[PDB]
Amino acid sequence: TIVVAASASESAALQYLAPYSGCTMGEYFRDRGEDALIVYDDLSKQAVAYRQISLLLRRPPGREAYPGDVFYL
Amino acid sequence: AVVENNACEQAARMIAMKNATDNAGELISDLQLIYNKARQAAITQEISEIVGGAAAV
Amino acid sequence: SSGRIVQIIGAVIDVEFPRDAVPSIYEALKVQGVETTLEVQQQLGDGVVRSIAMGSTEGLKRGLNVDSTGAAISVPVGKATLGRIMDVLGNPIDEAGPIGEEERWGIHREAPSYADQAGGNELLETGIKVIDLVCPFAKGGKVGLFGGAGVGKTVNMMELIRNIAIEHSGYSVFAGVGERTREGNDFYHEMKDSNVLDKVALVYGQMNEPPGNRLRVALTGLTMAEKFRDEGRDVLLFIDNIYRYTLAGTEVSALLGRMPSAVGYQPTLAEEMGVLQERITSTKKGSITSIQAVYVPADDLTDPSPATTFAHLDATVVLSRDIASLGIYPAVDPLDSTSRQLDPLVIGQDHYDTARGVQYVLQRYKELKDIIAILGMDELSEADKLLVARARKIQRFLSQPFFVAEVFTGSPGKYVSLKDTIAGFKGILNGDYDHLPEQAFYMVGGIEEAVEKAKK
Amino acid sequence: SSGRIVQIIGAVIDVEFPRDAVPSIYEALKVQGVETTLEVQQQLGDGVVRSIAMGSTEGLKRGLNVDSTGAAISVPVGKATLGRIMDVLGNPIDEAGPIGEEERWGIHREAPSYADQAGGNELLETGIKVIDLVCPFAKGGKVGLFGGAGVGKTVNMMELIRNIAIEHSGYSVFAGVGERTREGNDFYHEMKDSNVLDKVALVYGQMNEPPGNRLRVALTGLTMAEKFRDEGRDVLLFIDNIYRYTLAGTEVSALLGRMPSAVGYQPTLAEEMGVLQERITSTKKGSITSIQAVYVPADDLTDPSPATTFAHLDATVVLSRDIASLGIYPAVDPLDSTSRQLDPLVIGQDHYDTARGVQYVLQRYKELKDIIAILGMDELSEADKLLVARARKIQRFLSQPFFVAEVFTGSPGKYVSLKDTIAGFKGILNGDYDHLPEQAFYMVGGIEEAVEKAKK
Amino acid sequence: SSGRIVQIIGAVIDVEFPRDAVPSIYEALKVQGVETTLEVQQQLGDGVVRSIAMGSTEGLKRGLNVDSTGAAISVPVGKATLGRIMDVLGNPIDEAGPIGEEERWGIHREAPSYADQAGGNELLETGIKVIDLVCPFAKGGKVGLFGGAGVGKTVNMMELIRNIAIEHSGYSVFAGVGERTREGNDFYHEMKDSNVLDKVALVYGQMNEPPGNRLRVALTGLTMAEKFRDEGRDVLLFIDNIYRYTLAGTEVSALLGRMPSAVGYQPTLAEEMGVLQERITSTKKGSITSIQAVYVPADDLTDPSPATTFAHLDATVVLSRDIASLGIYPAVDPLDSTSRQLDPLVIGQDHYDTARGVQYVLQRYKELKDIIAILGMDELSEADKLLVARARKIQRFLSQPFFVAEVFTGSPGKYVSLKDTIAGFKGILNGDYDHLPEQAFYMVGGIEEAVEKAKK
Ligand SMILES: Nc1ncnc2c1ncn2[C@@H]1O[C@H](COP(=O)(O)OP(=O)(O)O)[C@@H](O)[C@H]1O
Ligand SMILES: Nc1ncnc2c1ncn2[C@@H]1O[C@H](COP(=O)(O)OP(=O)(O)O)[C@@H](O)[C@H]1O
Ligand SMILES: Nc1ncnc2c1ncn2[C@@H]1O[C@H](COP(=O)(O)OP(=O)(O)O)[C@@H](O)[C@H]1O
Ligand SMILES: [Mg+2]
Ligand SMILES: [Mg+2]
Repeated sequence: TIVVAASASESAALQYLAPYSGCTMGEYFRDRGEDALIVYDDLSKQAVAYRQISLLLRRPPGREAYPGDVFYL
Repeated sequence: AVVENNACEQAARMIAMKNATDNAGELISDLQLIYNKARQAAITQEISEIVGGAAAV
Repeated sequence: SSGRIVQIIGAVIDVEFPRDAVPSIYEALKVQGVETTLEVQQQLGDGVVRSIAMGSTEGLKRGLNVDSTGAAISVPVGKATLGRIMDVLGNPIDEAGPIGEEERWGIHREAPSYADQAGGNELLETGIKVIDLVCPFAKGGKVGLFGGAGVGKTVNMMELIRNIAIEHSGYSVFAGVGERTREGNDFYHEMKDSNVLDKVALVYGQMNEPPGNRLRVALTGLTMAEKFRDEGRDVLLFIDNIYRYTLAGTEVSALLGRMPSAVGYQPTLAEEMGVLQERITSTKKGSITSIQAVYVPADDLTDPSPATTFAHLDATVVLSRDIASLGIYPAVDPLDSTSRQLDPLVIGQDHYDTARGVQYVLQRYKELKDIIAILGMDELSEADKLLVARARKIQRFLSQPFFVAEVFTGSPGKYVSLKDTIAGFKGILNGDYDHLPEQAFYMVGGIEEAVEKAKK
Repeated sequence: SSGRIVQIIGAVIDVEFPRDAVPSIYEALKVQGVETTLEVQQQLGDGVVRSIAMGSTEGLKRGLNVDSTGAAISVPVGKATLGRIMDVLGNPIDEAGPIGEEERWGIHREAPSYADQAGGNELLETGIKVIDLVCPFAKGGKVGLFGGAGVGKTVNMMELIRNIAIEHSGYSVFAGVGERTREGNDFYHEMKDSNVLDKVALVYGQMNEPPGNRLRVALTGLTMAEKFRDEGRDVLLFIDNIYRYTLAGTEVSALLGRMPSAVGYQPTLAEEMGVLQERITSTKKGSITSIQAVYVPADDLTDPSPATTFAHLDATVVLSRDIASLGIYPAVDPLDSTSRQLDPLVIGQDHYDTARGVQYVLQRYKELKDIIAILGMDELSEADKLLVARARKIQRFLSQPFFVAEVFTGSPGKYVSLKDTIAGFKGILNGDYDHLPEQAFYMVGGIEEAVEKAKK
Repeated sequence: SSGRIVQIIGAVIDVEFPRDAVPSIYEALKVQGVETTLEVQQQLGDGVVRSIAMGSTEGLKRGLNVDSTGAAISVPVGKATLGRIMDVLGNPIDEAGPIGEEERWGIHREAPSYADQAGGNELLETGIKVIDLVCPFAKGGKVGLFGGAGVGKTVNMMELIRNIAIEHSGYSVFAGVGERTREGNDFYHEMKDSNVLDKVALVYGQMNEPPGNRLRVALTGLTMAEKFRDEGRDVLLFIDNIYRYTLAGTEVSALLGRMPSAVGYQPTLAEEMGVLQERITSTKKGSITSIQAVYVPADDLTDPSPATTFAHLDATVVLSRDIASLGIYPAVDPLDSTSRQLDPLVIGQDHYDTARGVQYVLQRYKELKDIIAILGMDELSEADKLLVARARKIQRFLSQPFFVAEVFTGSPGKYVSLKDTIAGFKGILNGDYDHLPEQAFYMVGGIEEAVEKAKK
């Protein structure tokens, strides 16, 4: 197992990027004819970190103050 | 004795069903207050979201 | 002339052109160096146009030169598009090299005029009991598969494609809008292995693609269907999810400088929907028969998007999460589903009376359910006890094993004809099967298979 | 160098400094004519910084000179803080003279790294039956007492302070964040008269205080506790109300120019909690057992502040207004309350089974509530009636008279061991007490007292 | 001096004036060459003022000249307004020529001061038995009127208009807040036919008028009522619907761009209600008493509009569709209708005991009627059957022939005094009339008239 950590005290940018970093580490095996499994323990916490950055960048809010592109995230 | 007990069963049931009807109304009354609270809360939240988006765009 | 990128924010890009060379609304632009296309959505003023990228912006910078093409996105149309997989820009997304096009059309167009509409009631048989009974489809009519998440929209559409497209003598367009890439691969290999890929044009814009791609994929597929309709042909148009078109507009609306409306939707929800939906129609030259899957956010049919969609369709099929949660498929609500063909003049008095008879029993059972829960079943009249037994049999006789669902159930698929459906429901309403247990009617096909199942 | 107040709006102040002398974020600033302290939150550009006042802003004006101190708010730490009362800035507020400090520490620090963490599974007996049964605590872990207004949060904390100071021999740190000033006076005199005061450090920033004080008092208490943990000591960190740290942040958020999030909260809600919550941990050097009261707005557990707090705790005790309305105290909800220590590998199978059995019984009773409400208990099945009877006894046996509540009630307090707790609930589950009346279990401490209460 | 129109956005118009001639808040402005009036709402600064058109803005353009009038909207007051229909500006909407006015008053003023209030509570004798017994009105009080259409609301208003003028030398004013043009024409003819038109002034703000007109009509009618009060009179102010006054304020607040409050109402909701309701009081010269029809949104009594209005109501009169079917034309419900004046410390022990006695007997009869229906009349005790007989006599004695209802009842009208009302009901409660038939107590007026109607 590879363990990727972005704990509660870390920058909202690191919490927003952690799932993509872990996905990239899993994709290494897929692209080379091997099998991998990935667990995202909380995508709802990744969405809350993305909402923070987006509001501080002054982008217009949506359905529960969440960014317009939270589906595409 | 049997026949009189059957008359008692009918009267007792009349009271049981009156009580059940009254109790149902009380639950309906309590739920309607929770419904009105939810109705008013839904309106305020939507307005905040409309105002919030318009204050950015 | 030439323009410079001045502002990139997400999927939205601003390009500044000479004040004498400002590109038109919906005009396509090309970035120099980077392989990216931008469609003008708004003319802000002072030579600047607001556009949406038809690709990724990770490689874009401020100051990159942009070229005006003088027209809107032009996609290939006609016979060359059959048996091919394409993107929003019409590029081939299969390894079979280039497409031999003899003409390109612009994705943006006017809807057929009021004098060009055509009216027809030819009954189209589907092979599904619930639909053939309460939602009879018509050739050249518009069908909508309304439902939330995980209730059967894709599965039901695949069964229809199989029971109609495979037999259909004419051509067909399949548009995957905001679909899972795995479903697109399974369907492509399915059309290819079934030898039917030769008569089906495939356009795919999945969930991994930029908002602009998911916002125009529906216009690309429809432009190909319109070329075939205008040749005088009969065409089938299948759209995987038309909600993704509305959602892509919501995702980009706020960055386009538009104030939000109710339930955080674009203020142009009804017009953006009408502009697409009015082109999907059967005119006096040829007939487009169309099936659209409509996602219902949080299973709430009152949500602005589903609520604005009903008025555009002839047949409305409603899938219920409460029926699916009881292991009953197809999960069609026979009290919320409706069709313009459910009329005695069009389908006949026997079919119409059988459908209304089934709906009356189910509505009466819906109001007796709470009584049975609190007091119990013995406190009902003899007429009500009999009606509850028949309602539970009708509710199970509407379930059906499908050929496209054998991997999920393990049971073989069945095709029931309209004659068999009417007979089976007329019999249950009459009382010809008041001895068989309710479990005998669950997942069987025609009424004879319920009689055989009961014995075992 | 020296700056000038350029703007004042409530508790927030903007100060302009020379471009070569701009203060860093969190640097402390002092106003020359009043000595009011300001904390820098952000740098706006042009030499302008935005700050929050650590006191009242009434009487301040534009153009006043401001001095930068070159460091963050620094407070005294170590043995000299024991038996003393301090404010947010580390000043003494007990009239006992200056603090004999050897060193001062800034109130902003990074949480300890992943490789300095420590695992605590040693059970900490509380003496309270409900907590020892379904919410077992551990040494060096975090506890949260969730509850609405007037449900028992401060009373349950004062009882935990009393029964945990029986086995603990080290120091304690108490941070009063936005609560009653009378409760701080009552607690100080109680410990002074009981001679317990020389082992406790007290920090206060109550409801009477401006937003800047209420926002930073939590950091000042934690900083002193961190000094004791890093000296290799076992410490108890008690927080009067952690929600007030977040609320003080909401009052100031719009003044800091931030766009609001759901229900008016600051966009930075989860980061502010984590930055404070992560520092409250047991490292390898020392341990910080922490108990925090958590206020629940309008009794809504789904509100963003309470909802974001659950993930930061090892044990969650959820108090309920309904349980309190029936007469039960402490008003803990066994079905909503939980702990990381409720594991067969930590507490043993016997305790785990007793807890699982108690919860199973109450859960079924909750499901039959609506039926009994309309039809009464007499229509239930023989087994159901038996469970409803054991569920009612278990519920009153979870009630306990506290030693900090004999003033409210007059009855004497009770301390119940874990062994007696398990034995009592196991007997009620087995049916060993099916012959006692329900009112023999209410406020009886041990099970033997229920047997002697049943004699009347 | 004069200004110029600078911006037109719907009903909202911005006007620019010289720096030395900016008009005041609430000042009325006149557009040159067009019959359009603008009320100033806000002073934006730099000479520009924001106003709301009191009419249509169709055909207006930027640059038109506008003239200041020096005062707020000023309307005709006094005797000349009786028997006339006027708009919000005081113009005669009836084709009866100019109003013979001697004076004009501005519609905006402060409520009477703390020193101007009357020295106690004085009942207003309506001359209607059910109202004077169960719903006593205080002079200077506010009465809420509840119920549907076709239950006697119009006839009850015409009777009150007749009685204040003939029995107390007073006058009436009717404010049609959001009046329906069809109903406004019907009410004008019904009052002419009933001979009450010369006793009332009619002010109408029709539904098709802009939000500013519907918001100010209540102040125009109130200004005419204030004049009569100063004359030395007791006056009746009828407000057609107080909910439409609240909604007009919500509409105007949204047009001016203000941030909305709870449930979407204007932030000024309580202040706008207080400014209107605090002028309606009993002074040291005269007393304006008001009858206001109340609408409840979504049947929710906790909604901000009902909540705010109920805070200013002294009595609640409920008209019942059931009572009307019985044949009691007044149709006031004696159990649901209430008054704050129904207190022995205000109306004395005798009136209070008589009214509470009538309500107790009528309550018991409503319970006994369900018993008689479910089980039969033979199941009741002798004492209960005697109560049923007195309750029926009381119920019919609550009826009364009105002078405006002679066309419907075929009998002459009656004005019962409070003394005669109390004496009649006290006697029936004590049993002094137990020998008379109940019909003798129907449509008679005072108790001596029941005695004779029984003699024949
Ligand atoms: N007709 C059916 N028979 C059996 N299972 C079905 C059927 N329709 C749906 N399901 C179940 O649900 C899934 C299909 O959902 P899908 O058609 O993808 O729904 P949607 O498109 O509405 O999200 C299958 O994987 C299966 O588990
Ligand atoms: N016997 C009791 N045990 C616990 N709490 C009680 C009891 N009786 C009433 N409560 C009330 O609980 C209050 C303290 O809890 P709470 O109001 O939630 O704490 P806080 O002060 O922090 O807001 C007490 O002051 C007390 O009045
Ligand atoms: N006092 C009354 N005496 C006799 N009939 C009445 C009386 N009050 C109401 N009615 C009957 O009820 C009808 C409607 O009364 P009205 O005052 O016009 O109620 P609304 O204004 O709501 O329509 C009248 O036309 C008449 O038939
Ligand atoms: Mg799908
Ligand atoms: Mg407290």
